Parts: sequence; C-alpha cells; structure tokens
Amino acid sequence: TRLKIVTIHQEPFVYVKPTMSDGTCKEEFTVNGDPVKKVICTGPNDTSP
Amino acid sequence: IIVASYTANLAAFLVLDRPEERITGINDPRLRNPSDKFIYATVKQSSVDIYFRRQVELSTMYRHMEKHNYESAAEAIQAVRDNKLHAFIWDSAVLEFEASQKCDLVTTGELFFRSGFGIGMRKDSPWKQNVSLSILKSHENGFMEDLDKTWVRYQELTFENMAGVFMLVAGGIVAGIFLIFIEIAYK
Amino acid sequence: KSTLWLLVGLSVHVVAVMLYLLDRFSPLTLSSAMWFSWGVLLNFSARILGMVWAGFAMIIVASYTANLAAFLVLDRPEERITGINDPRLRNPSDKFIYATVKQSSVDIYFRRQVELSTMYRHMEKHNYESAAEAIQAVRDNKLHAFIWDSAVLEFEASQKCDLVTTGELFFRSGFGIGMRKDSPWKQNVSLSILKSHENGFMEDLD
Amino acid sequence: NKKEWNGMMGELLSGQADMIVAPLTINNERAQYIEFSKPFKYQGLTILVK
Amino acid sequence: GSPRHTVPQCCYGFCIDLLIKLARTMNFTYEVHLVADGKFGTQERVNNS
Amino acid sequence: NGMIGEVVYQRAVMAVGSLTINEERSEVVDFSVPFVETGISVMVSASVWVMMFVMLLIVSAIAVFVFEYFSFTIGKAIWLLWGLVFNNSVPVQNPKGTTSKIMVSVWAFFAVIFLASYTANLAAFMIQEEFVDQVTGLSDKKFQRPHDYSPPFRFGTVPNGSTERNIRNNYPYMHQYMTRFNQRGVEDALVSLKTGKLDAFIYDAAVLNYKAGRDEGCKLVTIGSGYIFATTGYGIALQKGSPWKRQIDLALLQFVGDGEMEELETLWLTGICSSQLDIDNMAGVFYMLAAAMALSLITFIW
Amino acid sequence: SFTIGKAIWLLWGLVFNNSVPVQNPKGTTSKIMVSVWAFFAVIF
Amino acid sequence: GRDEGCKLVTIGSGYIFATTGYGIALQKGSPWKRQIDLALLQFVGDGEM
Ligand SMILES: *[C@@H]1O[C@H](CO)[C@@H](O[C@@H]2O[C@H](CO)[C@@H](O)[C@H](O)[C@H]2NC(C)=O)[C@H](O)[C@H]1NC(C)=O
Ligand SMILES: *[C@@H]1O[C@H](CO)[C@@H](O)[C@H](O)[C@H]1NC(C)=O
Ligand SMILES: *[C@@H]1O[C@H](CO)[C@@H](O)[C@H](O)[C@H]1NC(C)=O
Ligand SMILES: *[C@@H]1O[C@H](CO)[C@@H](O)[C@H](O)[C@H]1NC(C)=O
Ligand SMILES: *[C@@H]1O[C@H](CO)[C@@H](O)[C@H](O)[C@H]1NC(C)=O
Ligand SMILES: *[C@@H]1O[C@H](CO)[C@@H](O)[C@H](O)[C@H]1NC(C)=O
Repeated sequence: TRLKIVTIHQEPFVYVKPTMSDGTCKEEFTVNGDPVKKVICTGPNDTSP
Repeated sequence: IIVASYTANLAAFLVLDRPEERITGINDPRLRNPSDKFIYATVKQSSVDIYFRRQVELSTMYRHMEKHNYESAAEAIQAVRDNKLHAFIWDSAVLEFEASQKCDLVTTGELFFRSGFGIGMRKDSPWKQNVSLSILKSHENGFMEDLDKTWVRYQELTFENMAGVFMLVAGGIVAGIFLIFIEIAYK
Repeated sequence: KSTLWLLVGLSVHVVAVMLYLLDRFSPLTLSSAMWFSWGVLLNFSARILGMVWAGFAMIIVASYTANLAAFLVLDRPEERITGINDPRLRNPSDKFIYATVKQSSVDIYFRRQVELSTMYRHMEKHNYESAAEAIQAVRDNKLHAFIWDSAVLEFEASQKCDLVTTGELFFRSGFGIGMRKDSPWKQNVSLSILKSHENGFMEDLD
Repeated sequence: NKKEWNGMMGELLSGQADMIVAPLTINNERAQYIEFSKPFKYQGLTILVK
Repeated sequence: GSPRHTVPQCCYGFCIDLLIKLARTMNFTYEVHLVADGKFGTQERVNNS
Repeated sequence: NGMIGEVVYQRAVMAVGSLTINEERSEVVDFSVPFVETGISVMVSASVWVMMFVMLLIVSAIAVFVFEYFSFTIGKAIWLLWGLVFNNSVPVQNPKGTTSKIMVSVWAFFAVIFLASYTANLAAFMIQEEFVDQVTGLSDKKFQRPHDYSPPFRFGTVPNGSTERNIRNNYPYMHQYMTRFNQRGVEDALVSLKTGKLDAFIYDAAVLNYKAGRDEGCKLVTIGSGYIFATTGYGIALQKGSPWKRQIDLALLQFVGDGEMEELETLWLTGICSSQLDIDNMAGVFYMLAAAMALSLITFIW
Repeated sequence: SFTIGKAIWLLWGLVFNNSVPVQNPKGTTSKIMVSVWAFFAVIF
Repeated sequence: GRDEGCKLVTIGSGYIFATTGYGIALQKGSPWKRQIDLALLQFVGDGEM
C-alpha cells in the first residue's frame, strides 16, 4: 500500500522549499485561488561535491 | 539625393541585414566543426548524451559537448546568463516556461526528436495495467488542460543610433547659448 | 520569366471647406484662403487644425512610401521552381505541364527511380520529339517546365532572355562519343580527347 | 569491468526505490531492461540561446 | 511529313568542329550523316516475338 | 466492428494501420508504445512626444529670448516649429535672427533624421506577417450556441468515430448540436470547406496537417499546435497476451531513436506555407481629428 | 513680377522639400500645376 | 562551405579552368574494370551519389 516515490529536482516541475517552523509547509494559493497541496519529501541540500 | 542615399543605407543598415545570432537547429555546419566561440553542451549523464553517442554523424559534437557537461539545468541557465555558454540542448515546454520567466532566454525554430515524458516503472507488477488506465483516464478528461493551466499555459521606441546624436544636439544647444551670448556682446 | 486616396481626398474636401467656415466664423479672399488650404495639405485655431492635418499629410505620404516599399521590395512573384524539390512537380496538376524528349535517357532514369513514377506517368502524355518543339510549345505557354541539360538551355537563354533556368543542378553527367566494341580506335582516340582536355581547345570551343 | 547503473535507476534496481515518478526521457536503452508506462508529455529537442 | 526527302545539307557547330579536330589528330576519312528518327534509343519491346 | 471486430475475435493478428487510442479500445486490446504526436484539431478557413514637447518649449523660450533682445512670434514660433516638422511648406514667418535660423536648422536636421528613422520604423513594421484567429479554444463562446453570434455557423466530425465517443463523454450537448450538422467523407468535408458548405471541422491533428501541406493555396489554416486539444498518440494494437509485444516496442524505439523516423516524416509530409491596409490607422486619424475639433469647440467659448 | 520663365526656379527648386522661400505664385494655373507637380515630385 | 563567415570567395564555377574528373586507378588489363565501372554507373544513376 506504501509506494516508494523518487524523482529528480526538475526546475518547473519539482519545487523544493525549506520547512517553516517544524516539518511543515506554507499553504499558499495560485492565481485562481487553488491551494497548492504540497508533500513532505526527504532529500539532500546539494550533490556530493 | 544625399539624404535619400542616407535614408537608403540606414534602411540597409538596420532593416534588411541582421547579425546571425540564431543557429537554425542541429544542421548548422559551423557547429559541426565548432571552436571556442561556440560553447555548447548538455546535462551530464542524460538520455540525450546516449542518443547522440549512438548516432555516428553526431560524434564530433559529442567530442565537444563532453568538455563542459553540467550537473543541473540551473547551472546551464546561470552559465548562459553569465555568457559562459552560447547554446543549450533541452526539451520544449520547460524552455518555454523559462522564456516566460526570463525574456532573454529565446529558443530556436527547428524541432526534432519528438520524445515523451512518462513514469519510470518496474518489471511485471500489479502497478502496470491499472496505472496506465489511470493515466489514460487523466488523458481523456480535461485534467490535462487543468495541468496546462497550472504551469504550461500560465506565462509570466527608435532610440538606437540617433540617441547619441540627440545628446550631441542638446550639448550643441547648450554651447550655442554661450555662442549667441558672445554674438550679443559682438553687436 | 488608390481608393483610400479617394477617401482621403473626399475627407480633405470636407476639411478645407469646414476650416474656411471656421475661419469666417472667427473674426477674392475666399479663393485665396482655399488656395492657402491647398498649400497647407500639399507642397488662429484653424491654423492649429491645419498643422495637425499637415501632420496627417506627412503620415499619409510616409505610409504611401511604406506600402510601395511593401509593393516592390519584399514581395516576389512565385515563378520559380527551385529544382527537383518542388511540391508543384511532386504533385502535378493541369497547369503544371512538364515533359522531355520522347524515348530519351530521362525516361529510363525516372523509370528506374520508383519514387519518380509520378513524373513517369505524367510526362508520357506530353512527350515531344525534338527540343525545338519544346521551345515552340513553351513560347506559346503550352509548357511549364522541361527537364534538360544545362548548355543548350543556357545558350537559348542567351538567345531568348525570357527562357530562364532554375537553381538546382542534379545528376551531374558526362557527354562523350558513342563508340563501338573492342577496336583499336578506342585508345588513342580517347587520348586525343584527353589532349583536347589538357589544352585550351575546350576554351576555344567555349 | 562490469557495467552498472546509477541515479534514479541505480536506486530503483537496487530495491531502494519502487516507483520513479519523474519526467524522464523515455528511450530505447532504458526500456530494454525494465518496463515503461505510456507517456503523458510529448515534446521534442530545441536549442536555447541569448 | 516526308514521303521521300533525304538531302545533303550543311552542318557545323560544336561537335562538328570537335570531330574536325579529331580528324586533324587521327588519320581517317569520314562519312557524316544523320539519324532517321528523332529519338535517342530505348530498350523497348518490338511488337512481334 | 471493423479492425476491432477482426482483432478481438481472433480473425486478425494485429492492427499495423493507424488507430485512435481511447479508454475502451485500451480495454479490449493492448496498444504498443507511441511513435507520432497526433492530437486533435479544428480546421477553419511612450517617451517621444514628451521630450519633443520639452524641446518645443526650449525652442520657444530661446525665441522669446531673441525677441527680448531684438514681429509677434513669441508664441507663434510654435506654429512655425511643429508645422515645419512635416515639410508641407506652409508659409509661416521669416525670422531675422541668426539664432532662430541656426536653431531651426538644427531642428530641421533632427526632423530629416527623424523622418528617415520613421520610414525605417515603417519598414520594420512592414517586415512582419501578422497571424489572426477566429476561434481560440475548444471552450469557445461560439461553441456554446451559433445563435449567440451573428453568423449561425456549422461544425462536423467523421461519423461513427472514437472522436464522437470522446465528445459524447465530454460534451453531450455538443453531440446534440452536431446531430443537426453531420457529414460523410473526409474529402467531402474538404470540398465543403473549400466551396463553402462547411464552416469548421473537427478531426485529428497530423492528418489535417498533411492535407494542408498538399493543398493548393493554403487557405484552410489550423489553430494552434495541439495546446487546447487532446494531444495523444498513435501506436500498434495487438491482442492481449501477445509474446511479440516487447520486441515490437524495442523495434519502434530503435526506429525512433536513430533519426530514421524523422527521415520518414520528411518523406511523407510537406513543409510549405500584400496590398495596402491602414484602416485601423485611418480610424485613429478620424478619431484624433474628431477629438481635435471637439477641443476646438471647447476653446470656442471665448 | 518676374515669373516669365523664372518659375523653373520654383519648379525644380520646390521638388526637394527644402523650405527655402522662392516666389509668391499668383496664377491659378501655376498653383494647380505646382500641386500636380508636387504630388509628382513626392511619388518621384 | 566550412568557412568561418564565408570570408574566402571562390572564382567562377569551372569555366576558364581545367574541368577534368576523378577516377579509380587500376592496372592495365585488369578484369575488375568493367564491374567497377558498372557499379559506379549504378551508384550515380539512382540518387545515392
Ligand atoms: C596512337 O594511335 C595509333 C593507332 O592506334 C597507335 O600508334 C602506334 O603505336 C605503336 C606502339 O604501340 C607504335 O609502334 C607505332 O609506330 C604507332 N603508329 C603506327 C605507325 O602504327 C597507338 O594506338 C597510339 N600511339 C601513340 C603515339 O600514342
Ligand atoms: C485494475 O484493473 C482491473 C480491470 O479493470 C480491475 O478489475 C481491478 O479491480 C483494478 N484494480 C487493481 C487490482 O488495482
Ligand atoms: C519538308 O517537310 C515539310 C513538312 O512535312 C513539308 O511541308 C515540306 O514541303 C518539306 N520540304 C522539303 C524541302 O522537302
Ligand atoms: C597518316 O597515316 C599514315 C599511314 O602510314 C601514318 O604513317 C601517319 O602517321 C598518319 N598521319 C597522321 C596525321 O596521323
Ligand atoms: C511496338 O509498339 C509500341 C507501342 O508503344 C511502339 O512504341 C513501337 O514503336 C512498336 N514497335 C515498332 C517496331 O513499331
Ligand atoms: C455509421 O454506422 C451506422 C450503423 O450504426 C451505419 O448505418 C452508417 O452507414 C455509418 N455511417 C456511414 C459510414 O456513413
């Protein structure tokens, strides 16, 4: 039932934002009032160099 | 007839001719034998690299684009913004959205290797038929148009050479003020 | 190988009369003021409206220069074929009449090429005997194209300037002397041909 | 002297991942080893300049 | 057009003077005549056999 | 019926020919990988004046200075100034001051280079070929009702098609308005669009692109490039459980992944395809002269 | 007062849009001819 | 055709020049001559050249 999902940091497709207070997101709207339902992902800051 | 010839050669200078900043796609012979003036590469370890590696008529560019392989596409954006590049190979709609972001980033006219983005999947698995049926159900309704409304569809004077002439006209007026006061002192 | 000017003329024939009425309403002379308006549109609020109309006259003559430049510089009549890669000849019609000499090398050369079978089926209803028949037919505009070698067509272009060739040069071939089988007149006759090649006798024949 | 994979395919084939939901360029060689789904996005290649 | 009219006329030009140069080079006499029809020649089926 | 009736009932092996892909066709058989992008389509038939005003006031102030040194051309120098920009040769005033002659000569040199640059601007506007459209989407207000706009137009598809099923599963009222507007043949609809027995037509994308690439005159013009459309692909249909499917998919990926597919598309497509018009500019001319006579009627109160 | 044949200096002088004063035209035939010639000079 | 900016310009298109051709050098009396000649005539007269 739990599916491992992995992706690459695509610039117009995968937007990564730091946490606001503690493991949370900022619920913002689009230009048409649609709230962007974010997801809690886990990843590194940059590459190995 | 002097000012008619001047109108004619200014129309020759700024209308008909053009500095060929464009490449006209992959079939540019000057990029078939590149140099240090034509700095162009792609993302390191991509499918486009293997696609150009299989084709034997794209080996020479494969000998060139291997010199400056970049990790991410944002590295290529920062390099071509800071004039470290001259051309970049990438897909269409991402560059269209970034052209909506930055107006200086302009694509070219040609379009080749019409490929497709999907979802990377495993071998024989129960997540094969139902997932593809869900994708086709997303294709058949207006959800793809809504996805285009999220990111794809949502986008974001004549002072060329005679502006300096206009500034020299203004400076000539300023100097002519003192020249006319000297002419007033003359008579 | 106009009406908008009439509308502007009717407009200014209204404008000059109403500006003379404006000048009369604002405190020999009639025709003189009309002639002054004639000198206004062509080489005191009425003077202000007249100088605004003079600005309109400059933008009208600038638009006239601009659209005559559109009329003769950028546009080009589609009278060219640009060689074998023309979709007019890949998909012919009733007004696309192209042929060659009947029972020539063009027939076999387009009969081997199976993708050129459309021209093979088209020219077989139009093949003529001699090239002079082709010249006489294309002079009366019965033809539209003619697949032929370069030298004869360039010589007839020097004769008749309306005969214009195209840009592409395909199937670079060679013309020699028709010779028999094994014979002693094959070797040193060809050596004489090569001796004609090495000197300026080809230039003399040019 | 053995050929392997890395990146998303390296994490997938090692069992560390189970479903690569990513806009990956679907090509010949990567489908020779694993099965792919039908693509959602369709676009070609082009050149970005300044 | 022509029931029987085959006459000797005058011929000159490019290939004629080329053959005159060849006859100046190689030692031979000649017999210049013309082709009967107006065709090059194709490998076409004769109507019998 | 058709190829689905031949393949599913095991009278045919596979559908090598072209076929639209939707839900129930993917339910009955298993399609291959796509090879061509074939969606659906609809075929149908502010700084110059400010600085010139500032320099106009500067020229008028210099003329006032010349008048203060040395007949009524205090504010009437503007009538000589902007009037002789346009070189229509209106008799205005003969100045005696050398200052005014030098200033008007510099202004006239600026006017000559300004008119030359304006002819260059008109040529640069004359370079471009503008593109106009009538319907800009599948959700058009024209598509709601043809009585809503002044021409009652007409739209058609091919009969018995999967596009009709997609419309009936997307917009049943569109099928209701299409029921009065049916037709039979693709080339019949082509002749109906050319002669004028049809206004717009709804079909797939690349087939109409091939028909427009071979058409005389290039009058029928597409709308967009698959942006407000279905944007699907074509593949090969095989029976469910066929062992040859993976090898056919690898063969298609080899045929696409070498540039040979682009050569085949180049072989089987065609990549082909005035007078005076200033009616918007002339309408602006008439509107500005109407505003000018309105301002004159305002100033007539004194 | 001097427009016998001196109007050539107004004819070919006002072809070129020079804004230089030359002569005051008085004949109606002269003014109509100068208007037609001025349109001819603009198109020329 | 590979010139940087088309700086060097040719003269003519073979008019007051030698106007010769290229061939395959074989030995005198070689049996492979006719086969290579017919192969070249096939390679030119099909659009492959
Ligand atoms: C030129 O053509 C003639 C006739 O085919 C040949 O000339 C003879 O060549 C042989 C040598 O093979 C000499 O011994 C003879 O003296 C030549 N002439 C005579 C009198 O027969 C040969 O084909 C060519 N020879 C040259 C000079 O190139
Ligand atoms: C997957 O698809 C089949 C066929 O439509 C259906 O019977 C089944 O319930 C679906 N669910 C699964 C197993 O994910
Ligand atoms: C040659 O042929 C033409 C056409 O058949 C004929 O009219 C003419 O009389 C003939 N002339 C001679 C000289 O035989
Ligand atoms: C003419 O033929 C004779 C035959 O003996 C030969 O010797 C001579 O070389 C020839 N002359 C020319 C011009 O070839
Ligand atoms: C045989 O018939 C064909 C039909 O085209 C014709 O072209 C050919 O001239 C005929 N052969 C002879 C000997 O006339
Ligand atoms: C569409 O299908 C119907 C049967 O449902 C048939 O009668 C009709 O002829 C078909 N349309 C065509 C091919 O004109």
